[PDB]
Amino acid sequence: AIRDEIAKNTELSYDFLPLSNIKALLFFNNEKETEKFALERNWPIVNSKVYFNTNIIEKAMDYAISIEN
Amino acid sequence: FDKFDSLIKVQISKIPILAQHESFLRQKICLMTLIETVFVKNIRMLSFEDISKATHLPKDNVEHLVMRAISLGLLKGSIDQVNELVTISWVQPRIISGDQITKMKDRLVEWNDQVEKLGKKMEARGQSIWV
Amino acid sequence: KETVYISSIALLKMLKHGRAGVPMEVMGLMLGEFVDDYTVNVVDVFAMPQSGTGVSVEAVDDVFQAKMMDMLKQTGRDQMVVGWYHSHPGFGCWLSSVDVNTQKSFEQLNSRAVAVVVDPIQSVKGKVVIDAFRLIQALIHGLNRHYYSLNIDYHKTAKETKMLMNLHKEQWQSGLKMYDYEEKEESNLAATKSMVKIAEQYSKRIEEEKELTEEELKTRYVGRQDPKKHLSETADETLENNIVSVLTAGVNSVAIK
Ligand SMILES: [Zn+2]
Repeated sequence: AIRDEIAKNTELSYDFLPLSNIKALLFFNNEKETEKFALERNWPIVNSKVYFNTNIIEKAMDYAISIEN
Repeated sequence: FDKFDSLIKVQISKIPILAQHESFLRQKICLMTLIETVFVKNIRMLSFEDISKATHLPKDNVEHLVMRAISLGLLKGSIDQVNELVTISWVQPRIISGDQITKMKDRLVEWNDQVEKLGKKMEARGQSIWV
Repeated sequence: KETVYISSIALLKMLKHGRAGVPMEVMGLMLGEFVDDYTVNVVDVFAMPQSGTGVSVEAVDDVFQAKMMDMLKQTGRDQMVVGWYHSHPGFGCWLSSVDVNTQKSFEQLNSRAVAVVVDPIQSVKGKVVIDAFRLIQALIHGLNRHYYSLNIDYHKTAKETKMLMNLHKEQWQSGLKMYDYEEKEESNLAATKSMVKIAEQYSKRIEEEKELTEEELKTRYVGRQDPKKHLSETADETLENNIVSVLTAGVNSVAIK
């Protein structure tokens, strides 16, 4: 219940982590539990290092038809 | 360009007045080529490469070719070197033979179609507003 | 505060002669009348022949001049020579010192005589560059030092205008026409500044109206109009004028390109 939080935190925190740092955050004693979790989190992983990621005419007529009702 | 370039090879030996002034003929070709490649193009802009390949001119001169094309009145427009573009404000009206008309027919068919779709597309939207 | 009024035929004859002399500068004379200290009216112009040298004092031709004068007399055009046009093609509107000396040669004829510089080439289908002013970009020449600028307007008779209307027949083309943009910049600006102006008036009517009865309020405000109606009112012109203004361009861009 906590870890997702940090995860759900860190997703928006910053896009870029070394794997050792993910272990540091999520309180793992293991390196592989990490990418276990990240896959479970769908996190694309690069070699220890993870990444977390109507025309105007129309608009005009829309404003009009909204006005003349 | 190429076809002309073929044509000159024969007669250039024949008529001595043509033997002299070959330089002219070359320049004049490069120009006319340039003018046309602009005249047909839908949006008028060019890189320097485009002119190079079209005129088979190494691109240094390409800006001499353009600048001289202007100073005779043929083109108006500007040159942006940093990006190597040529905007070509406008190109001189010139009497047009048969084939050159056809392309005009084309572009004008296009610019008929765009209107087809736009006009026919703007009743639907805002159908609730008409008078 | 001082100004000149330049009749249409003057302006067109002007720009015609100027555009015709390019790329050399042409000169001529200006026929009109001095209304008061604050005004010069120019109804007429005639064109002065070229000289071997540039536009200068002797470029003015006495023989030619009077020879034109009388022949206008017979037409009833009799007027003073109130100023002299000129053109600085490509160089903008300013007087060279050589322009100045001649301008003096027109001071000692009449102290109020003015100089008119026309600039044929960069005057274009948009704003026309024109200038009129008299002695004591352009600041390089001492715009304010040796001389000083004036102002210009255009007299138009009713019938004059009525001829000009039929030049363009806009009856078919209307609806793709986009009116002058700068003008709708003063529009979309002054409108907003105004809405600001009456905002706090609607504020004062809601506070005062809060603590004071309607019968009392009417006595006060019936003179002017219900500032809530300048909001309701004024918001519109901005709205619809800006919606047709947007749509018109959205159509011209995609359709015309
Ligand atoms: Zn001058």
